[PDB]
Amino acid sequence: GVYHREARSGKYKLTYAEAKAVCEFEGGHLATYKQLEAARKIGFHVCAAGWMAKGRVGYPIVKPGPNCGFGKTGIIDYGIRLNRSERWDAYCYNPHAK
Repeated sequence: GVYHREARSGKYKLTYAEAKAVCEFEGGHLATYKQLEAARKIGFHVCAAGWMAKGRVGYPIVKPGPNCGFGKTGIIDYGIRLNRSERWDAYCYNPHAK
């Protein structure tokens, strides 16, 4: 299944280029919206924005999301942001399960 990751010696210090380095190494691939959705149907709920394939970034949420974005419900990705220079979290994926 999918999982969230954050800096060990900090917090939000992971860029798209970095997220690509740690992953894809073993032939894996960064989690995307399409792949993320399949997880939401399994009760997957994570309120946090992180870089992904094609510089894509988003913070999927079943309903609650005060800290992330502002109210509203359901994923609210902007579809590839130009803030590729700003600092944010990051997501990954592994064939370990699902």
